Amino acid sequence: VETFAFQAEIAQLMSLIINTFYSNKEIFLRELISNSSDALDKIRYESLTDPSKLDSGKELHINLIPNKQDRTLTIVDTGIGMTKADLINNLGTIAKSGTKAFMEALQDISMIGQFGVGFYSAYLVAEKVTVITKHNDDEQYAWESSAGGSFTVRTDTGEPMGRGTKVILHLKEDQTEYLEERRIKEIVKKHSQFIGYPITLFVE
Amino acid sequence: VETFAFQAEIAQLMSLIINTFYSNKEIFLRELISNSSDALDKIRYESLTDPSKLDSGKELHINLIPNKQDRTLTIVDTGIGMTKADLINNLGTIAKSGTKAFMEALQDISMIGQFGVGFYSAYLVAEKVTVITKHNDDEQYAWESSAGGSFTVRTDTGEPMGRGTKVILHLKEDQTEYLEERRIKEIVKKHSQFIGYPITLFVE
Ligand SMILES: Cc1cc(C(=O)NC2C[C@H]3CC[C@@H](C2)N3c2ccc(C(=O)NCc3ccccc3)cn2)c(C)cc1C(N)=O
Ligand SMILES: Cc1cc(C(=O)N[C@H]2C[C@H]3CC[C@@H](C2)N3c2ccc(C(=O)NCc3ccccc3)cn2)c(C)cc1C(N)=O
Repeated sequence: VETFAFQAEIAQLMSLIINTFYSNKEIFLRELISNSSDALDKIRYESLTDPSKLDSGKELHINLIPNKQDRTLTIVDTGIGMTKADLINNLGTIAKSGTKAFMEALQDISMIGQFGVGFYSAYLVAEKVTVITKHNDDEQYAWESSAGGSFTVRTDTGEPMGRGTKVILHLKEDQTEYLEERRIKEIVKKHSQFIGYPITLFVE
Repeated sequence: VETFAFQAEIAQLMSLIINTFYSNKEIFLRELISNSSDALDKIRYESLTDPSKLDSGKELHINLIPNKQDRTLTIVDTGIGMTKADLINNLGTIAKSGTKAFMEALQDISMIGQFGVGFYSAYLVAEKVTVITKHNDDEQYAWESSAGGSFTVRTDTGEPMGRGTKVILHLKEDQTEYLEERRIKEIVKKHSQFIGYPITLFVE
């Protein structure tokens, strides 16, 4: 297990998100879904030129998996995934410029999507986030952070995913509404209704 | 015809775009298409609760119209459109915040879309941009700017368009490749292939 400090601007952003009240928290799910759709576009695109890109799974979809007993909500997709270098250095699209711009605006949280840093909105509702991912060019890895300025990265030895990403939200005790069938369905209807990939809720 | 000053940060960004060399200019079309898709999502959403929103036209689509005689490329959609207030005040999601820090990041251009000011990438290729638009709640208007720090807004008495927006790019003399069928086809393929509305490229 390797532990890393966040980029300064990312540490800054995560604290602002965690330590300030924001009403319109439900947008975290829009952001996670939007990320999944983007990752699905990227693998689909690659597969046009080279169909073997889909040897790791042909299906292109997004699954929402609430678990009341674990108090986790997990957003799963069969997108391009992330390599170890992605998990350590962050994605090219997440520049300190997008971050800095956003924080200044903050001081609606929904504008977070605009700036490439939508993932961090998960920390509106979750005390810990685990990201398990498999990119065609790399091994399966787990990235995890409870915020507080650091994250971890390890090779993942669990269940194989073929290709794609699972984002596991370990929810805060006052944010269990996001585990409810009715609530998840209304959020998807309001913010993610025209996403070009099937979104399936795994009812408990 | 009313003439308005640009927001200082928008005026600065437009100067940067016009007066700086950038290589990967084709991304202007991805940005215009993205905006059209977003405008279409918006009217489609409103129609779900109120079918009469589509009295101004039920078809939800995007047209690309090269004109080699006029040296214009026109991006048309049947999306929600913009009101006169939108044309004067700008859109709520275009704010100095996303603008100011993006310029700093510059000093690839493709990062523009992820700061909510993707429209202005049109000035990479166009010496003037005319925007004709019709929203359910307003009259038809023409917005136009050749940059230099100002824009114009007037009623458009011309061809009644139903609902939606036309973005007319009056291309620079050295940017006429964007009128060629093959070039437009290839740009849509690389960047807008999975947009969830029909994109129709007109033949000349
Ligand atoms: C979704 C969409 C968005 C756009 C877009 O970005 N529209 C804009 C509003 C209009 C038309 C083009 C440009 C940006 N516009 C403006 C309008 C006003 C201003 C402005 O600076 N106004 C003065 C101001 C001063 C001080 C503070 C704020 C504004 C700048 N750009 C466009 C052009 C089309 C679509 C579409 N296909 O539906
Ligand atoms: C498209 C997509 C994007 C994301 C996402 O935004 N991923 C990130 C990469 C990983 C996993 C979560 C978070 C942001 N991550 C990181 C990684 C590194 C860092 C970081 O700060 N690293 C140190 C650093 C120091 C100095 C300069 C640059 C980096 C921050 N966030 C995720 C989690 C999933 C998807 C998806 N469904 O495919």
